[PDB]
Amino acid sequence: LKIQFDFPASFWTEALPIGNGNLGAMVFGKVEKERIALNEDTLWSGYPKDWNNPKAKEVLPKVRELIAQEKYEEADQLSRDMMGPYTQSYLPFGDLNIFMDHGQVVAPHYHRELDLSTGIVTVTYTIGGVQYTRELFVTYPDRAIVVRLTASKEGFLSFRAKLDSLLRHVSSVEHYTISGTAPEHVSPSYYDEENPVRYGHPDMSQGMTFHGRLAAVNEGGSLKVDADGLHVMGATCATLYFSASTSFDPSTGASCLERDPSLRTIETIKAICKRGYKEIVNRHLEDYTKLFNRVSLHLGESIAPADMSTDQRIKEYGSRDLGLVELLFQYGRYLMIASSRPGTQPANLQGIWNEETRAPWSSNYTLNINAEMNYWPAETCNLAELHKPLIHFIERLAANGKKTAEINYGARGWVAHHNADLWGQTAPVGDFGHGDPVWAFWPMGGVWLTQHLWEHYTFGEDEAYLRDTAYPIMKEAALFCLDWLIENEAGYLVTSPSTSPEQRFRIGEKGYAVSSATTMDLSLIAECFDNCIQAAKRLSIDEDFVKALSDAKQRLLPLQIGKRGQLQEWSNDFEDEDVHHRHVSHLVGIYPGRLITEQSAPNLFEAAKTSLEIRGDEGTGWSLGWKISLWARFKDGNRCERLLSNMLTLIKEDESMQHRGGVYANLFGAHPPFQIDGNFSATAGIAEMLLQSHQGYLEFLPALPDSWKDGYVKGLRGRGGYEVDLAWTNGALVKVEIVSTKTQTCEVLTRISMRITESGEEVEGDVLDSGRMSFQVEKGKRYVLNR
Amino acid sequence: LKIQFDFPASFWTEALPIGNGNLGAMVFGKVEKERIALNEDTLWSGYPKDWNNPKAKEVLPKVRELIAQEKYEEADQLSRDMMGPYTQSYLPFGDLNIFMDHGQVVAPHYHRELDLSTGIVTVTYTIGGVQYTRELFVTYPDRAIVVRLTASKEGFLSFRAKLDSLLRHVSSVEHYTISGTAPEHVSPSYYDEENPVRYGHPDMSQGMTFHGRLAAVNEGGSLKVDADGLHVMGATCATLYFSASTSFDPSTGASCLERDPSLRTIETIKAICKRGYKEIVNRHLEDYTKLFNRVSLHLGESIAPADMSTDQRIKEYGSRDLGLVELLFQYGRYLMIASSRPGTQPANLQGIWNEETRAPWSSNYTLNINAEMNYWPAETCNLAELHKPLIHFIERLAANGKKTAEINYGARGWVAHHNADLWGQTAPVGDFGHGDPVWAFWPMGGVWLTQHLWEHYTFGEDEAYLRDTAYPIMKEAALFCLDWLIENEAGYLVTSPSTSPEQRFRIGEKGYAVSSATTMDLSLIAECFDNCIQAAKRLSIDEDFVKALSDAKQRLLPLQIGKRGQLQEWSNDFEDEDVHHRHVSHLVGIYPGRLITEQSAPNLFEAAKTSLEIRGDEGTGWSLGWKISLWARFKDGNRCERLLSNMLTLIKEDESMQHRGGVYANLFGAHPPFQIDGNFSATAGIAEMLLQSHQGYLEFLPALPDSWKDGYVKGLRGRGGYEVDLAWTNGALVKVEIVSTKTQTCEVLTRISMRITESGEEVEGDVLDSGRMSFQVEKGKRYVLNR
Repeated sequence: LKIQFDFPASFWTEALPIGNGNLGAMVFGKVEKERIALNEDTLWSGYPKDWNNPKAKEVLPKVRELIAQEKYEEADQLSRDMMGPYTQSYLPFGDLNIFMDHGQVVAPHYHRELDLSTGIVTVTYTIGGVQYTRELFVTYPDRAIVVRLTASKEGFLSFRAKLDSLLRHVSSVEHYTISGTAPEHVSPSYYDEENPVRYGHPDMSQGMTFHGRLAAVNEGGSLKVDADGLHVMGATCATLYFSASTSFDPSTGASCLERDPSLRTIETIKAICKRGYKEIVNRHLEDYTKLFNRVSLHLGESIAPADMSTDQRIKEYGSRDLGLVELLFQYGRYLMIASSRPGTQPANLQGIWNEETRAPWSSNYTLNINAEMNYWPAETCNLAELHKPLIHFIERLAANGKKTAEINYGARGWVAHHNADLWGQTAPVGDFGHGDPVWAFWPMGGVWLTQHLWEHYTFGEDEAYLRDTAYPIMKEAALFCLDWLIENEAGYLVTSPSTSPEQRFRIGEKGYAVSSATTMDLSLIAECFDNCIQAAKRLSIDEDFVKALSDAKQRLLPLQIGKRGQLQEWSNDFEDEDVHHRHVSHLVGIYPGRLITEQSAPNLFEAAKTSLEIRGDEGTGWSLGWKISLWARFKDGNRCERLLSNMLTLIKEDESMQHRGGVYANLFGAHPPFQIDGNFSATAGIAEMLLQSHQGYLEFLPALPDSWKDGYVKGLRGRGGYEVDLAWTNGALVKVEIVSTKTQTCEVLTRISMRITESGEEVEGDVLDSGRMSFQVEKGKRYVLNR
Repeated sequence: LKIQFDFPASFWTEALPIGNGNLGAMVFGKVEKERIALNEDTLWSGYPKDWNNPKAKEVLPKVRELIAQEKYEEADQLSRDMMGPYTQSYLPFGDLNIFMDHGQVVAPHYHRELDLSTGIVTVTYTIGGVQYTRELFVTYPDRAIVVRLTASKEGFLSFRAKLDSLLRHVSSVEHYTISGTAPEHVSPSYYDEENPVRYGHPDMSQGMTFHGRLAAVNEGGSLKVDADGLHVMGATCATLYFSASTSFDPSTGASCLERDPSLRTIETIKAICKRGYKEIVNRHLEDYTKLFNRVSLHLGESIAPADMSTDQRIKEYGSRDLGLVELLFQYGRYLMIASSRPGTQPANLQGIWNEETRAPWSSNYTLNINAEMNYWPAETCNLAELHKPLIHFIERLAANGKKTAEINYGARGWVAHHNADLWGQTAPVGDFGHGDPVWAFWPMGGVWLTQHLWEHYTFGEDEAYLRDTAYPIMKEAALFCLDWLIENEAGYLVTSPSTSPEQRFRIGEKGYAVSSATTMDLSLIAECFDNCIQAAKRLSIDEDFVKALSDAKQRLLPLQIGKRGQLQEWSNDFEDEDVHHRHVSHLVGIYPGRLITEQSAPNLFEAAKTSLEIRGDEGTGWSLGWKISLWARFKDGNRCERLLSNMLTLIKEDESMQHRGGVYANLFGAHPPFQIDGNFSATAGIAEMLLQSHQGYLEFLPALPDSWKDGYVKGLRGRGGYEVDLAWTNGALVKVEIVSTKTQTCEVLTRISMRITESGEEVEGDVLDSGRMSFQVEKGKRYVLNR
């Protein structure tokens, strides 16, 4: 499993990603003047800004009146008075440049790779008979980027290394460093406002301080450091260490003056330099392996030559190379491991990798699908602890969101809208009126995120986590919903204003944004109430609160099937402004939610399928990814493969179609431009095709493509504390292994009759209603199913 | 006439070239982090090396014996003992980086251009309603690269600028500077030998020293300089000035201790900073215009939209857009003005623009076609003084070549082989045996170069130049030829060993390199003798020498027509190892030489046409350029257009075919990679299609394509001291205007009867055969010819 090339990267999307959750780098593999793009996941512009809007509360009753009177045009216009500032932006830390003294021409067979089994990037090339090798990785245990350089001939390693950055900074020197203060404001890439990048006076800025420290250890030759960088002369081998830090305090959610980044980096560099290279690399391998090796997937032998570069592989084989599908699957797990380790910030639109001052859409946390999508594979793909950064980010939003709910809406609980940043902005964006209400006015970000808090529990069954962390936040989110819901003329509970993520409805020759009770709103709120009810009972508390949520849920405006036989996206059967809109917000209840299933709502389930069909199989990287899981839920394995085929389409940096999804040379997901959400949904989608556990039973191979004849997957997790392994041959399940962390009744759905054994002895299983079979499992024991 | 793009360059071959003959720059036009690749035309690796080989003189008689015995294999092997070192390399000075503080996103309509009428690069873009403009040019009068930056709003111009380089250097600070010593050795890009880049120890190094100096003048805001570069904060307008120099002494051909680069740049910088920006620009425009406006070409209105980017223009129209053809023509003149001003070094393989440490083929002076090609348009396109740098370089070669002639061959005169560098290496390359004799052993470099010395006289007729500069060198070249020539069995004069540039001949399956008296040898020698004879007579001297050259010439082995009816490339009718070889060395007598014409050798002339036919119309950019003029001499305008069409093929930097000629996005010629010879041949070829004067008469429209129905050209020069203007309509010459700097008899050849008038009065003309007509012209007067 490698992403490789026989040529150095020319474009950032051809570079190789490495990271330890906090520090990130993109390796180009250039022969002479190497560039290693750097990132520190807390490096953002700004500080906690006054984002709430009291005027929102003032106009709320009027906008609702307008909506009730179907004066959508006036309602959309007035909603521009219920907005807030655009969030801040994720900044590019800088570059690590290494100038080799041997020229840029090499002998044939140049090679660079990222090995997903080791998380190590290797670069090799030869000049005049002398072989040079490079090993680069970002170690979590020793908190640093490591670059190991070697020459096959003694004394043939000479270079100059130094840091640089697009951000205002000052450099200085036994280490080479850079430091400064982040800008206090950066306008989103799409908002062409005057003075897009603003630095405060270096004496009073509220921007966070940052610091980068580069050190080197030479084996042979000499080493010196001056204004021009680190100079290694006549060595044979050398190791470069880089550490970065900021004044951002994850506990307060704000910059802290008492936090000195230069002291943190020097502490980090001094520590790593005391360990030998082999020790450092081995500590990294052991750390990485414990997470990566939890899951093993095999869909068959790869039909592509082993020497082929990944870009040619994608273009010439696509999803036809089952080895490429496996690589894609594991790439998602790899990227989560390298961008979302506990204690670090959750992966943003670009994980942690970004080279642009004004990155696309601020490279922030987009809460109307993208941020959530980033974590869809956390639980199922056995990276549960990697969900923590989001969980803790949600705790912060819950804290900030309480004030937003109070000020903008006069409601209890907490709310979050469609965009959030490092600071945890919970108020809507749109710079108080500039943004389009179809996407700017959306108060369901918090309601959606509660699902992640809950899923962390459904998968791990940790009562303490639920009681002390999850439930409290989930409950507060539900309270806000109880206040956000209002009775309509008919007496049903609805939301108003209400929008369906980025999709306008049309009447006549016009398109409108806001109306009342969109299907996403109703689905998300219903799901939140359900999860809260389940949580409360599990904890045997809030008997009355449960009643209130039950009554409210019962009073929600019922979902509807439109004249096209499709699940209606709005409370009225309006015409879509775009029948192929990339978002499928009204299907959130099918996936990632579980509100609507063939069992729970047969007619709504089928109608949802019709909506998906009308929507089509095209879209951005993330849209394709969403549809993969949706169709997996619909049990259409062949359609899943088709969408998988579409995402495995080589996209280039000069792509002109704004919504042409795919992947770049380095397999990074393409919106375009680079958007990591697609990588995470591809991974989650694949798991959902092989295993599902949201309907009260473990269903095996729910959506296996007819072309995936033989294979296996080991280490997937299922709700209820289950870890599952399964294998198949000739397109049919042949063997399953289940281990539960809890003694309970296990229920499974297989298409063929299976016998159960534990320690080789038969286990009694009741073949219930359908092909569903339940049986008792004891915590820790391994149960095997055979035909 | 512009080369423009609506996008900043991502590749070097998309960047815009500017220069003043000595200082060169490639402008990318990037929005935030701008890169301006720098060059100083005397910055090369090494120093005068011990390149001659006395052993060559010892094996000369043996090799001659082996060849006579037709032991070609043993001869080729032994010729490896008659070689020398590979030349040194042209180095990349470094970069001028400008970090803007406004982010990288701009509003629609980004624009960058190189206006050939002003020699100025302009870049414009708008951010948040503020427009930023940049004007860059390299001024000859004020010896510096100038970068003018403006912002439409007060205080909105802030940036950091600094220099960097891939060469070993040290930086230091009111100006920001970098300096160092060039390596003492750089191996050619194609020679993969151990330790490709070698720097001498600083205590004894003989490499030249170099210095780059950057200064800034701000209008508004503040300015400061430190280790991080020049910092302009809150200004409105600013001008950056860059100057570079080396210890290379052009008069001695070697580095000079007394020539302090740092002092030369500070003098230049201090001086320019004292002048106002408007003053600086106008001095530049005045200087530039005086050279560029000498020639005007019109082939009709361009069919491409005025706002089209050049790369798209080439791709979509090619030679069909006559406007693009005009641009291609003038670009060649532009590049000569920017790369070869009096006092600077002659245009090398890449003019003066190079970013690579080990540039392709050392970006040196390749004398078996390329170097000569660079100056093909110097005379005919009215840029005679720009020929001087080549003339002076030839003077140096004649000096160094005398030692080579004596040591390697025991001959009089001087010799030059196929590769030369700044140091003026006149000895063969091939690292004493490594190189292939088919290209390494070729002692006709100087013999060919004498043609340029002579042409500077044929066109300008400066007797003092001929008597004191050209003739002495020409004669010394002929003297070498008299000694290099030996008698064969039949008593004919031949050369041995002899090679035909890069092409081997076959005998059975095997390919051989050396033989005796190749056609190029015989052609170049004869032309040299012919030119010397005509020079001696014009000077009325060396009556005895003339007879000696006349007799020798008459004893040269006659040229032959092969079994395919083709002009034989070798003295024996051998099989070609490659029927489509890119070189056409045996046709040098057709063009650029004038030895073989329909009048001088009708049968040979025809056979040469067959040879060309067999060779094909494909090839590298230079091959195509050569074929343009050859077909122009064959008077096949339509065929000339086919070749022109072939060169106007957009090539991209990832072109896999090593010999696919064309042009890059910035109209730079493609070999590939970038090779300027193609640009110069294209310009010269086009001129040769409209006017010829090598046969004793000014022939008008000798090879006009049928598609070039109407147009005109003004400012072309003809041998004999003539400046010509001519216009045509409906495919036929309609008007000609001639001005002679010499009172003499003028002979013209028009394919249509013309009337002659001067200041109103009819001028008597005497009709001759083949459409010719002669008439008397008085120095300075303008003679107009009408149908």
